[PDB]
Amino acid sequence: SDLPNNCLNASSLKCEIKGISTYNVYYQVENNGVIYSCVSDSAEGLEKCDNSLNLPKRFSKVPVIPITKLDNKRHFSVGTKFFISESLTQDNYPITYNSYPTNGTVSLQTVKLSGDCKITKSNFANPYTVSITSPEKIMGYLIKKPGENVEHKVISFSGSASITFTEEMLDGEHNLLCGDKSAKIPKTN
Amino acid sequence: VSDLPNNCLNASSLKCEIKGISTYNVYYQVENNGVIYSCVSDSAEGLEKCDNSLNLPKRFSKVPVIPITKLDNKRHFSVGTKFFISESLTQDNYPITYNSYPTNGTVSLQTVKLSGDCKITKSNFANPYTVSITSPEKIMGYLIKKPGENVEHKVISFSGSASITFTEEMLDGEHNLLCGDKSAKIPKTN
Ligand SMILES: *[C@@H]1O[C@H](CO)[C@@H](O)[C@H](O)[C@H]1NC(C)=O
Ligand SMILES: *[C@@H]1O[C@H](CO)[C@@H](O)[C@H](O)[C@H]1NC(C)=O
Ligand SMILES: *[C@@H]1O[C@H](CO)[C@@H](O)[C@H](O)[C@H]1NC(C)=O
Ligand SMILES: *[C@@H]1O[C@H](CO)[C@@H](O)[C@H](O)[C@H]1NC(C)=O
Repeated sequence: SDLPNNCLNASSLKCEIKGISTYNVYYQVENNGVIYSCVSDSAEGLEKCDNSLNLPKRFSKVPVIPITKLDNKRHFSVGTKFFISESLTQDNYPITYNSYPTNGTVSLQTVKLSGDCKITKSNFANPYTVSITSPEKIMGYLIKKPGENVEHKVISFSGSASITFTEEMLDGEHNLLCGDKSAKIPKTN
Repeated sequence: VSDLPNNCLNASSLKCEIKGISTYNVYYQVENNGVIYSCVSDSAEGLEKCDNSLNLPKRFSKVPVIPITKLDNKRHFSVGTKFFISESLTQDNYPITYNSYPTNGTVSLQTVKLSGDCKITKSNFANPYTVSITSPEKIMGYLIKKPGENVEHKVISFSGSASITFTEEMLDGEHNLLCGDKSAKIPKTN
């Protein structure tokens, strides 16, 4: 069969997850001798798969893209995700990515939020409240001091949302990441 | 030794082996003194005496480019392959210098698409089939490509603004104007 019709019956057939990232899972399955490598953004039906212990109930579906400038990582990182990459030894295996089949290998890269998100200053609430709006179905934001471990703090929102800043965020170091954007949260005493 | 990029840049004197060559960077490892340094660079200079240097490009293109995330858009936006640094699935990372910047991740090769800010506009002068691309970046690329066409090493780099006159062979409905983060279908016309 085709992997994108075979990698979905994980519950049915013997499966084994190989890697759990911040935003998708890499698992394979065995259907009558054949082995099917594949990656998905949905944890539905991967509990009878071997190595499911650290699997989250849900995977954040925000828009994410790999980070290419290694300096930007400490500031823009919001976790890791799995991606299809070309094999260096010219031996790509067949792997299905989010129900899309292709030949390649699987690699885990650090990622950053991406997409169109507009960040304005609110008027209804206190001076430390902002209004983030995005045209895409689901957009992620994250308040992060550069170098913090807050990979699961990525909040998702459809349409618009509002964020009142807390005092611990109000030092000049914290930055608001929303898709392609990064705004400094001003220091105010 | 503590500063890794120095042995990386001194490959011409050391024993270097090219481990891979993409469309825009080269992956090579050097051994200064019984210690192997893994390395990725965009300058083919100093690697000619490395092993597996036969297909080394004369020079590499500097146009901004990023990995293709939606594998369905690969056939359309592909501009070649480029090496990037990633993490190890077995959690066995090893130090690697990327464009003179040192880190502990592993090396991956990924089909890549043009990126950057590029503005496509009508020329309003001369031939009707003439368009103008505008980019504020120092370096920006553009490439007329048939969804599928193998035009990897034929991407034109333009600083500031540039103008391109559509050839008649390119004026069928099977061609896109690729420039930075933008793609625009050229018209099937006669
Ligand atoms: C289980 O796999 C079958 C192929 O046998 C495919 O139709 C589908 O992905 C799964 N079942 C259903 C009812 O969708
Ligand atoms: C993998 O490559 C083979 C040829 O080597 C090709 O026939 C096959 O279609 C490719 N896999 C997919 C999912 O297209
Ligand atoms: C590169 O190698 C030379 C020896 O040829 C050595 O002096 C040093 O490691 C490098 N060159 C410098 C630092 O000028
Ligand atoms: C990561 O690499 C740097 C230099 O490449 C090194 O200083 C550091 O110790 C490495 N990390 C670990 C956990 O060893």
